[PDB]
Amino acid sequence: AVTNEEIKTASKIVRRVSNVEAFDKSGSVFKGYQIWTDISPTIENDPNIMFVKCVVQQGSKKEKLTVVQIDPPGTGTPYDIDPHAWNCNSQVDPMSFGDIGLLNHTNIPCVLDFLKHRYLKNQIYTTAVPLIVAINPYKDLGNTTNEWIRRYRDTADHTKLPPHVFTCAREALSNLHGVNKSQTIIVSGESGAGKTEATKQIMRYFASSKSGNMDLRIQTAIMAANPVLEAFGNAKTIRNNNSSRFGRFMQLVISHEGGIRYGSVVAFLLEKSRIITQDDNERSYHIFYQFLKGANSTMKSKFGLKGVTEYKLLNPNSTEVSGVDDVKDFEEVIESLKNMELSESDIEVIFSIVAGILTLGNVRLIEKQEAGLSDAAAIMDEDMGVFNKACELMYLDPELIKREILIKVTVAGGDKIEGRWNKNDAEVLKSSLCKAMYEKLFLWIIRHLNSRIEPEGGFKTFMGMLDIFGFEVFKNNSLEQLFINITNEMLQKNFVDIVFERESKLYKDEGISTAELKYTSNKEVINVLCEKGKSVLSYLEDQCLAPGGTDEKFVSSCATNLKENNKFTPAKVASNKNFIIQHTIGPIQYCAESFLLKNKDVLRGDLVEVIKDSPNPIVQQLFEGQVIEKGKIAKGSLIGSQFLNQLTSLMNLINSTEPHFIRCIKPNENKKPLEWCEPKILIQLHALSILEALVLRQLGYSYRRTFEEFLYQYKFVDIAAAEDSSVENQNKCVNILKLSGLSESMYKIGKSMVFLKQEGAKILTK
Amino acid sequence: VQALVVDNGSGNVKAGVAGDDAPRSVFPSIVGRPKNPGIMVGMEEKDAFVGDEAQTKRGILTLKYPIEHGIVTNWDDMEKIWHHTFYNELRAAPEEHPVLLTEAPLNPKGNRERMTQIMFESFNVPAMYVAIQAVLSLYSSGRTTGIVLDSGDGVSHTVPIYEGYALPHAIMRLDLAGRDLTEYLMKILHERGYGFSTSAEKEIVRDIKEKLCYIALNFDEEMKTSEQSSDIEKSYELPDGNIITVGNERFRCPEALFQPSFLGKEAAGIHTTTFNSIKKCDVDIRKDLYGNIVLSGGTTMYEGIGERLTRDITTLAPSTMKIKVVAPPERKYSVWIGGSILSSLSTFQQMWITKEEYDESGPSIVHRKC
Amino acid sequence: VQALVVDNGSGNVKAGVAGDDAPRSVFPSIVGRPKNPGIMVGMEEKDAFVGDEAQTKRGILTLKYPIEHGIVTNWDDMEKIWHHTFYNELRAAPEEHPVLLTEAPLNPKGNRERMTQIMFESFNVPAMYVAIQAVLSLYSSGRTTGIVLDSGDGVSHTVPIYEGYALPHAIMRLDLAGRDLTEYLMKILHERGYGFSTSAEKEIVRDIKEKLCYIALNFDEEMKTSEQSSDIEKSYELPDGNIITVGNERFRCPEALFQPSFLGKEAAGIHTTTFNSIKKCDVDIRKDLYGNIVLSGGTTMYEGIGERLTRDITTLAPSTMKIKVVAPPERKYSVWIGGSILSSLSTFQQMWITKEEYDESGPSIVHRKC
Amino acid sequence: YLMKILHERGYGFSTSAEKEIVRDIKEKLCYIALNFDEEMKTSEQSSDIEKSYELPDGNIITVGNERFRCPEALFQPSFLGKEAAGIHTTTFNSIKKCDVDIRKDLYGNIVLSGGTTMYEGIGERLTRDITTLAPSTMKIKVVAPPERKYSVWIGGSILSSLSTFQQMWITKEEYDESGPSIVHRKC
Ligand SMILES: C/C1=C\[C@H](C)C[C@H](C)OC(=O)C[C@H](c2ccc(O)cc2)NC(=O)[C@@H](Cc2c(Br)[nH]c3ccccc23)N(C)C(=O)[C@H](C)NC(=O)[C@@H](C)C1
Ligand SMILES: C/C1=C\[C@H](C)C[C@H](C)OC(=O)C[C@H](c2ccc(O)cc2)NC(=O)[C@@H](Cc2c(Br)[nH]c3ccccc23)N(C)C(=O)[C@H](C)NC(=O)[C@@H](C)C1
Ligand SMILES: C/C1=C\[C@H](C)C[C@H](C)OC(=O)C[C@H](c2ccc(O)cc2)NC(=O)[C@@H](Cc2c(Br)[nH]c3ccccc23)N(C)C(=O)[C@H](C)NC(=O)[C@@H](C)C1
Ligand SMILES: Nc1ncnc2c1ncn2[C@@H]1O[C@H](COP(=O)(O)OP(=O)(O)O)[C@@H](O)[C@H]1O
Ligand SMILES: Nc1ncnc2c1ncn2[C@@H]1O[C@H](COP(=O)(O)OP(=O)(O)O)[C@@H](O)[C@H]1O
Ligand SMILES: [Mg+2]
Ligand SMILES: [Mg+2]
Repeated sequence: AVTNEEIKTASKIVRRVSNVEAFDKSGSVFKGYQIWTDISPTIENDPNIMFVKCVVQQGSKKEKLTVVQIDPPGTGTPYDIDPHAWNCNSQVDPMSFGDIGLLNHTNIPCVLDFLKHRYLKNQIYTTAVPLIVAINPYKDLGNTTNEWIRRYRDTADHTKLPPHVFTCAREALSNLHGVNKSQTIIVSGESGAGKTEATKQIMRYFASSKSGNMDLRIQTAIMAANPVLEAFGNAKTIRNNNSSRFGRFMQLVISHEGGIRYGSVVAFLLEKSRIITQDDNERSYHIFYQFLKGANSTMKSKFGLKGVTEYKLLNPNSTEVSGVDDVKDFEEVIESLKNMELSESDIEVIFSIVAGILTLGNVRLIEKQEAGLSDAAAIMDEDMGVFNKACELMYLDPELIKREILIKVTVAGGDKIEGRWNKNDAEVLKSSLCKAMYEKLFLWIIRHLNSRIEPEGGFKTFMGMLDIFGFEVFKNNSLEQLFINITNEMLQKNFVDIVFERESKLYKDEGISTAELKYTSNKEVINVLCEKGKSVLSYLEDQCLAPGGTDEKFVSSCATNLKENNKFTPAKVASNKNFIIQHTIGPIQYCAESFLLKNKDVLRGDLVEVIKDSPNPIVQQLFEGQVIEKGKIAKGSLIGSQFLNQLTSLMNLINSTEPHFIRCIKPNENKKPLEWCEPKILIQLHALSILEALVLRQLGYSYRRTFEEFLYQYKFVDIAAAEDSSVENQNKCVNILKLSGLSESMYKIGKSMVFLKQEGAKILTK
Repeated sequence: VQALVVDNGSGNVKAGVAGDDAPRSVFPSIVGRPKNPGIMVGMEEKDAFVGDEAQTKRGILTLKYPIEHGIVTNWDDMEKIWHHTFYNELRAAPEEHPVLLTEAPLNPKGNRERMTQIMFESFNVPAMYVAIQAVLSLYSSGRTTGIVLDSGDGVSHTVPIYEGYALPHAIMRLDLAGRDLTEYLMKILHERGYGFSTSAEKEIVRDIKEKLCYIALNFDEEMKTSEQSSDIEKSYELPDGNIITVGNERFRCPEALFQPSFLGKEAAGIHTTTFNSIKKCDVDIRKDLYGNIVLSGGTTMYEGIGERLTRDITTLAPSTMKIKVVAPPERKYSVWIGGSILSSLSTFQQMWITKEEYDESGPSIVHRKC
Repeated sequence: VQALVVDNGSGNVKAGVAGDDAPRSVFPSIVGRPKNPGIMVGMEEKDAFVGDEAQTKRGILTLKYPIEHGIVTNWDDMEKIWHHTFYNELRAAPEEHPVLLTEAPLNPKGNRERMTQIMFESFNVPAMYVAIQAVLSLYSSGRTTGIVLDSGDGVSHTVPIYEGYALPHAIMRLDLAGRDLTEYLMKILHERGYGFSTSAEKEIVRDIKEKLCYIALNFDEEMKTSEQSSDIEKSYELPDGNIITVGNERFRCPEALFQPSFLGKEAAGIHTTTFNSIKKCDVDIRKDLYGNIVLSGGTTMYEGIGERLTRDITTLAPSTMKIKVVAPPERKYSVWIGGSILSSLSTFQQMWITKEEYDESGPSIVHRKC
Repeated sequence: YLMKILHERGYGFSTSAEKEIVRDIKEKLCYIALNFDEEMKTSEQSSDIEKSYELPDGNIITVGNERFRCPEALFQPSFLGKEAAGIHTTTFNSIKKCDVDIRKDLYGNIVLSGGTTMYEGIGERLTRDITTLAPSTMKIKVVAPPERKYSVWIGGSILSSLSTFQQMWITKEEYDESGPSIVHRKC
């Protein structure tokens, strides 16, 4: 159910902007206006609700609003509230349109009642514009079959269609075969919010065409190989038994005569630090556990496997999860590898690499106080059979791997000298070895899934799709959740880019100066989190290279150097263990425990060549490219630096294309249809930045409507102008606007639409 | 973009581009001029041979080092070495990169002011920080708490640092280094029967000092056991083809570091200036300073300097504390490697001395950012 | 909900959440500032080290206590200690809880007014009572009738209470405490041959004073038997590794509490200010005040202070009454524990000073609820 | 400390005889400034603060700031890295450790002694520092006599040339009785 961190967090999300409207005229008279309040014993008794629509009682004060609880139907007892009173759009059926920008009031409870009413009427979609909003029904609504594909695909008019996946994907393919520009659909949300389901809706809509209806094997190949990316790629967090800790990104080439014929999967931003340590209620990547429980006695006897609590890379107290089988799922992993046609010998080598990683993580180190140094990194005695077994299962010469772990060698003017490593730095070598072997294993099998389905000439233009997360709003955040919020600031900057671009060019097309539209600057947060030389990540590179670096020195170094901007702020409680960033969605707190355990990644090319010299051509295909450096990789081998390179390339792949956006929200935590819970849904509104996307929606001339829809919608305001049809429709509409008492600053006269601000929209609807 | 880390050593300029693990250029601080006029027409004149070419032609050159005890005594020679270092050896222009020079502690102010005056007037460097060799060796040591005893060819520092804070009332330098050990080695080889007088002969004495000298554990015991010449005598082959037979001069050659009265100096040994620098610190941090005696420099490349240094300090220190010297391999380059790690930071890039700031304050700004 | 009990001790801030038996935070009232500039780039600057971190880095810090004799001499340092206490050590916000500060009797009014001005203006505390350390120690004593002699690092109170009624004409304070005994211990160690001058050296003298000093039964007899040094000499190991050999300075180190003319003060001893506070009470309650001499504070943690105090008072008192000192274990925390028991009552919650009441009367309301 | 700042100027004195040459420089050239920051800022423009000195080698020493930062470590000991207090703050701190009646008679007689009070303006700097620290209603009168190097020994004459003081010696037979501990009974 909903928890007190969710009730408290969602309670902190609740803001107040617009004042509550109670009056008809200048006299102290009410109209029976329905409001919203957070003070109700229903909310104090039902945690599924945070807002109660009431009705303002007659003869109440201006400073204190007497209300009767009507939605939900509590008792008819008039109780008093602080004008904690939010405006409502009571006169509007939510099934009449699907764009929250058409709501007069865009506070939080009108959006919760609009999406609440539409979800409870089994209308799970809502066009934010240019967003779309999906809510999981936890069932089939039937509107996803091939007949609805033909209906939302084949009509000549598409703006008379209700909000859907198929409508926005239709806009994307129409923009594909219209103009040769790549479109990219970004499915964002929590990993349990049905992003795979809406993904499969995009896969059947792209699959289905007018002639090439099912003339593809691409959805068969990728969707058959779904539990490989889910096998290696999903880990339990405190939010999901099946969380997606990276981004699947599928570039699909669409026929004009048919559907998908070519495509590729590329994952992006695969978290590596999860392999080494985890949290308490967090699993590792599942393939470790379901490999330790799904294997037979030949695979366990050959690999020397152990119990699921006897691996130090693995969280020993979160191995057992009721929602995940971890036994028969592994058979879907084996057959799902056979769906991309990998031999059982090669699959046996794959899980030999996996068993070698889990075996390698048990190898202990010791400090030898008798060397030339102070301490010396040494491998423990009884872990030597563990180590030789580990390189044997990874098909590596263990003497040369031990050479790369315990001995550094450099040449200085013609002098090969062998330095000895420290214990903690050799732990960074072993951990970096496990993480690099895991990720290049993952991308290797992704290269086999793409080896079936690729365009062999490359991607000239394509049709991209990005499975991606949302803002981890919650409290105990770390380096991984910092990377999450950085990626969401990049995607947010892309959102303000494309919304300012469409609205700026649409001001241009109607003869309106775009200087009255304002760019909401994401540049401060991107500078504080990413700018090379003055960021948080640059100083984390410093504390990886500052030799006596701790985590208190990191938070304090950022506290003393990033004080020029308010977007960094040191937290009050435990001011060296917690730092608060002013993101675009607001203050997010970060715990500082074990930063340097997570960032320190030293993948030295001297080891990379030893792994490229493996007798196994599989292992030779694991590390491809990645030339030797022979100097410091300390500027680029960190998880911060690799994260900025992969994030740089991914933002190069999305900024080069034209995007279209999908917001996936899941209503409850019980996986039940038509169960509504305003806290977790509100956290998903703030966590996909849907509220701030509505702020950008209500930025500028928000409420525009075409002249025919203004003269049809507001026909009854001035019936003498709209029914004339001799005076021009522009003059009709501005006669309606001047009739209702609107200054010319609030409306601009288009050639196809009437341009209204939210102030002009609220004064117009009185 | 990347900085340019130059170690102006007293006997080896060690320079290279930042972000590396070893210097690209390890070449000695030698300016040689030909004592003989050239007679073959069709050759290069080249009145100043600088660097390693001056050492490969050592038989026909007056070889001079511009660095006497960490201090430039001839600025034209040092400008030739910097010019060769930047243009002819690193092959990178000074305008393209910031340079990171380094400096002995208690170096006179004229070396900083004249040095940065050269690097902004003669070379057009955009930005430059000069630094202490010892604190850079403690960057490369992997610690932030310890005592660095440096020993190059001009200096022998003992800089203690406790948790990122320098102790400028406890920096004790010492003018015992590789050059005084080469000169003393020449005197005891005058005692054995070999006469080395010129500069190239001093370099041959330096190769003997590298390949044959080692620090004894107890010097009197090695003298008394070396009265009966059994294995203490060794051989060496020259660039003439002869044979050098050394006796006591393997273990009395570096013993002048620990007993400077062999050199006739009224100074203290490396163990007594190190321990004397421990006693000039405050009495709480000494446990964290007896624990990290970080060696550095090429004059700590002998055999058993960790063993002799631990038994000498352990004799001097209170016996309840363990003395743990840190003698890493590549301790010759522990300055330069630290110069990489310092220049490859993001906070440190707020600490350069820009071109316009020198154009405002002159050289005195270097005494405000050091 | 639960109050927040903070003991602003002169040498140990002892703070913790109410309803406990021991403080969560026992850390000294030290603000240290670095006397040396930092030189390692990639560190925390942190110009004011507050609390226990300032004591773990004591060798590189000027360590200054803001409490001279129960009186704040520097309000910025005390505000840093409260800020560290609330946010960095207890990890509880001041807005979430009421705070219960405490105060040595006959403290000047500027400490109360400036103190509550800080706790309502700087920190946003909803409600706060300040209290007397001695009456809180008598809450934790389990009695309502007795004499508390407090002795911290600034003060030495003698507050008598007979059956819940204070005797404000008999509160006698004394400026003899742990800090004057550390200073006097430094002077007699100057007599033995050890020189402790700095602040970290004063803290080492405090550790010697804790581990080695004990109150003699009869001081002249221990001097005459300690003329023949048999077992009175002890050893101690420093953070340098040396050996301290103490002789008379085990029993003349705390003897200045009982004979203050060693410190050159024209005051009276703890036994004569205690007994002198008995004689300033009325003549009926003294039987109930000779019976409960409640010790408190960390300067009553010596050996035989109950025995010496009973024989001194028993010498001074009429011989027909028994003198029964109460020396409980955890008498260091008897203030704070009482601060729990006082703040965990239901009647006491009618006695806070709310935020709006300070917003009405200003700080003068604290002189109406004390 | 004068050797360290002469390492800063460009002179290296390391041995013991070199320390004695540094002592002759410290006697002939060091003087206490009236206000140290003002003398630093006026000595940024080197006009008359630089002086010369001739060694027993025949060279020339040119001193700059090291005439007035050489004895300034007496008043600001943090130049020497010591956590102690200056002469004015240990003197005034010794006034505050006395009782509060005699201080008028102790602010009035600050008697200098010893050879490290032979600088220039130590009376002036000491009076302005104590006068800054003391309450302003009392006059601070330092007594800086000539021959203050010998004020110990001269007093040792005047003490030993008394008739009452001859009742206070420690005789040979009394040491032969008590041993050295009798010196802790007559001091
Ligand atoms: C490896 C070298 C030499 C040889 C091949 C090495 C072999 C080993 O020497 C000998 O055995 C010969 C002998 C010698 C004579 C008696 C004896 O019980 C041992 C050796 N020594 C000598 O004749 C001295 C004469 C000398 C001049 Br003039 N002033 C000097 C000042 C001090 C000392 C000695 C001298 N001698 C050869 C030289 O200096 C010449 C200039 N040395 C060199 O530049 C190089 C080539 C060093
Ligand atoms: C535990 C300590 C020291 C040592 C390890 C402890 C051992 C025990 O001391 C000795 O045995 C040595 C000796 C000493 C000499 C003769 C003697 O019959 C006994 C002891 N005492 C001295 O040299 C004095 C010199 C001194 C300075 Br200047 N002004 C002073 C003012 C008053 C007294 C004395 C002095 N001395 C060592 C110090 O002050 C230093 C600064 N002390 C310390 O900060 C810490 C480390 C204390
Ligand atoms: C009065 C004295 C010297 C001279 C006659 C005085 C004149 C004035 O000095 C110069 O002008 C020459 C120059 C110098 C160079 C550059 C400059 O901008 C100013 C002066 N200084 C030097 O070469 C240093 C070299 C040095 C050694 Br190695 N380690 C050192 C550690 C720290 C500093 C410097 C050094 N130098 C001469 C010495 O130490 C010798 C050993 N000094 C002495 O024992 C006595 C005789 C002091
Ligand atoms: N293997 C060795 N054994 C003994 N001495 C050596 C060895 N290698 C170098 N040295 C001495 O150490 C010196 C190194 O000087 P250097 O490392 O350049 O210090 P600096 O950089 O301060 O000049 C050389 O002059 C040489 O004499
Ligand atoms: N075991 C001990 N023996 C002797 N003195 C002690 C001992 N423990 C603490 N002290 C002294 O008591 C002092 C602690 O007093 P404290 O309880 O903090 O009083 P306050 O709380 O008023 O500051 C310390 O300064 C210390 O010198
Ligand atoms: Mg060097
Ligand atoms: Mg106390």
